[PDB]
Amino acid sequence: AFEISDFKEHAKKKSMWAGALNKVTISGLMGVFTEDEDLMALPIHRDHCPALLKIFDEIIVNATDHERACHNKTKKVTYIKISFDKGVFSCENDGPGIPIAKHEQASLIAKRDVYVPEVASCHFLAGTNINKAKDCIKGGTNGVGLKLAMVHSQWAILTTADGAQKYVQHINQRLDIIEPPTITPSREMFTRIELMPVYQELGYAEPLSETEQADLSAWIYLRACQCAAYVGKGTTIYYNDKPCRTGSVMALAKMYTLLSAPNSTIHTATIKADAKPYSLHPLQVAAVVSPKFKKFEHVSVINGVNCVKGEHVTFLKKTINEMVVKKFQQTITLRDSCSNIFIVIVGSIPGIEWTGQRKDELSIAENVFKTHYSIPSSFLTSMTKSIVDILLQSIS
Amino acid sequence: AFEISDFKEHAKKKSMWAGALNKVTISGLMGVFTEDEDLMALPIHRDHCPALLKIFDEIIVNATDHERACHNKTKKVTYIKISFDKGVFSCENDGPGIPIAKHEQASLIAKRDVYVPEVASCHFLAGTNINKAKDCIKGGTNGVGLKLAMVHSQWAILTTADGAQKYVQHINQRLDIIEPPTITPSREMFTRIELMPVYQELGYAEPLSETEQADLSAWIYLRACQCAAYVGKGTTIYYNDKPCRTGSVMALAKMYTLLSAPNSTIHTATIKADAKPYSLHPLQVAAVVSPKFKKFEHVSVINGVNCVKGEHVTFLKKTINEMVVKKFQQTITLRDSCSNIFIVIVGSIPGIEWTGQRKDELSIAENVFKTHYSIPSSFLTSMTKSIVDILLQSIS
Ligand SMILES: Nc1ncnc2c1ncn2[C@@H]1O[C@H](COP(=O)(O)OP(=O)(O)O)[C@@H](O)[C@H]1O
Ligand SMILES: Nc1ncnc2c1ncn2[C@@H]1O[C@H](COP(=O)(O)OP(=O)(O)O)[C@@H](O)[C@H]1O
Repeated sequence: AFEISDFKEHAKKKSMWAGALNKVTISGLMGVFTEDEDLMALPIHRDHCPALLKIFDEIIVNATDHERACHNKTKKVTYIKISFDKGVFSCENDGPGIPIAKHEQASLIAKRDVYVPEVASCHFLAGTNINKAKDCIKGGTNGVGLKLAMVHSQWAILTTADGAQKYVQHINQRLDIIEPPTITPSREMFTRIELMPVYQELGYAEPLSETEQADLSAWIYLRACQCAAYVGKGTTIYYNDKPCRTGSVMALAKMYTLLSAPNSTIHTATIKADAKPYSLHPLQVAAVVSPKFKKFEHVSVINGVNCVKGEHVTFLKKTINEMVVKKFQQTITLRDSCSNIFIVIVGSIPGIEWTGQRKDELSIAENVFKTHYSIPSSFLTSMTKSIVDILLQSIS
Repeated sequence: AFEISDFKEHAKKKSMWAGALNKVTISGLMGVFTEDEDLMALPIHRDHCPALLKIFDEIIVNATDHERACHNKTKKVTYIKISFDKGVFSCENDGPGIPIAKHEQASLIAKRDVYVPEVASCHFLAGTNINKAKDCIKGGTNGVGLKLAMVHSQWAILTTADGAQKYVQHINQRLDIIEPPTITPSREMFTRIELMPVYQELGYAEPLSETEQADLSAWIYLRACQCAAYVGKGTTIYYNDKPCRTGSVMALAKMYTLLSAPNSTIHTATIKADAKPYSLHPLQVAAVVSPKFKKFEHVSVINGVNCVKGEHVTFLKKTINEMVVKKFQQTITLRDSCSNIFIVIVGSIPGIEWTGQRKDELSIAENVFKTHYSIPSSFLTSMTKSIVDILLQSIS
């Protein structure tokens, strides 16, 4: 009755690692769909497997982490190329590869030669963020993300090149089969992850049905677009070799409001702080205010992660509400004030935590914002004007 | 740069296991405070450490799981006794103890004698729920909760008795020191966990400040009260030897609305399903509708867990909204409809998953509810009456 699991078997069975391991209703699930030349972010009203979307997310975030790590180095990440076709998922970045070197600790443990990329891909609780600096703005921390991808893959190929050498390793059958790597001379420099998920075990058809394929493609496309607003100005994001043309919070904002409120006004702000480390990390905001928005809604990309809850949002909500209360009273709750707002927040916040491995919710003291950050008054004033206009109509 | 962690060190560093490992703002944090003979559930507007509250929760849920496991057995759980004093936390339940027996697998691994309760308390990814039945309604699943308690304890004592024997083991210094157990003859039968958290490392004063102590006590008290509404009718919950007098969703409802809306009307429902396993697990609901409630709010206790998000809520929201739309239109969005509702939902739901180890959000297909459950019409009608009254006032 009292059983002992290993990581591998536990990760295949337990929702704690990446969420539900079958299809469920995911609140606010969205994808990108192409209408003509327009990108449109649209709700996907079908159940999907959270753990499946997470494995994609884990590799995408590994790539955006490498971009942040290299942005102030000589050798940079210039591209992240994400592909999805015939059920196969791939993510490729340039910049320095994963070190092609024996890992001593790992080699002693396994009583054989294990190289760093094998530890990166097959060893649980392992990576370069195990001792994360209080100021680190990478999403990486747990040393788990890539191994979960592997464990939810029927086959996987890791390829990395360090400018001197190339390293190819096959990991198959949910991490049960770790093939010895193939190492050859090379002057290329990149890292590619390629895999086929265990769709059947995760509640999908094999191969994917038409709707499953279209939903997943739309979802991944939108994550790529979110990634492209986050990443530094020297990096291009591709989805199936097409550049993602959403390098700004404005572009995201329009894409999410194209159907609901086209030809609308976009309030913008860069939210800054005076003290390091916060002062290194401005937050870009775009917001739309429309009477045909039903409730408050936000899209957050923080430290490369598409989280759905955090005090960063609350900070904007309350600040806006305070002003909207005043200006309304003069002219004539936190929900009344904000139910017509759709807002996009993109940037880095150092020293945050999370509520789980999935990073759906960031964890922080509200007072970080009160103490350190100010929202430009022009943005507050603009938003208050538009909100109050709408409040004066319904009354009238 | 590429480090390998063990569970122990990882759990002390990483928010994925139990949430933030320092004080942060916790949305909707509440405690129970005594005003005269009245219990009052009140907001705690100070930052607290989520991981700290979780370790309490993990042991409390282990006890409520044992109550569910034994409720249809001959030897039952008749009490759960929760204590908090001088910083020391304890939880004691009767009913069958944890087996006082050598664990063979664990003994081979450690190359010595390890008994089951040591595996229960010190071995990660281990327990009786590793292979959880599709119909299991226990919160337990990960085989991690008790080990996290231990890892966040400067000292801990596990005591269990199986009617023939008693077993006492000390686990100290964040699970670094596992003392050999003391086994003696006994005819008692129970399990007690007693521990002192590492408050300093989690961002509290040592000892606790006045406000820290009062906040934590209020929080634990309220979790005990939540536990008492959940547990079977043969079980009494105690907090510091005082019975928690909240054995019904009505009592919870009043306790949460005593300050905001005393002497108010409580709409009640038992939500049932025709098909097993759902039909075994009725959901008890109490709701209050008041104009001086600012937004929609719920309190959920599901499978013994105080989760803050799930489709169970959404099911009630939408069903209520549909009716409120109709009845309003006749007389003359999902937010308008529901912003005056405060609702309590308590019961078991089989075969759910979660978004993380913390179990803040349950994961399920919305269609489970549409397919299997019906909300009694009298309750829907009552709620619609009260909601529409309030909608006709603001207009007027
Ligand atoms: N695309 C990549 N480029 C460079 N290094 C990578 C890449 N993907 C993964 N890594 C390395 O592999 C380690 C293990 O990855 P993962 O298990 O996802 O852990 P983490 O929590 O650090 O993201 C990372 O910490 C990083 O050092
Ligand atoms: N109070 C208790 N009474 C009986 N058994 C218990 C109790 N607390 C813990 N256990 C046992 O110890 C195991 C390990 O506990 P834990 O690590 O919390 O795992 P789980 O995820 O199963 O709750 C449980 O699965 C259960 O079998």
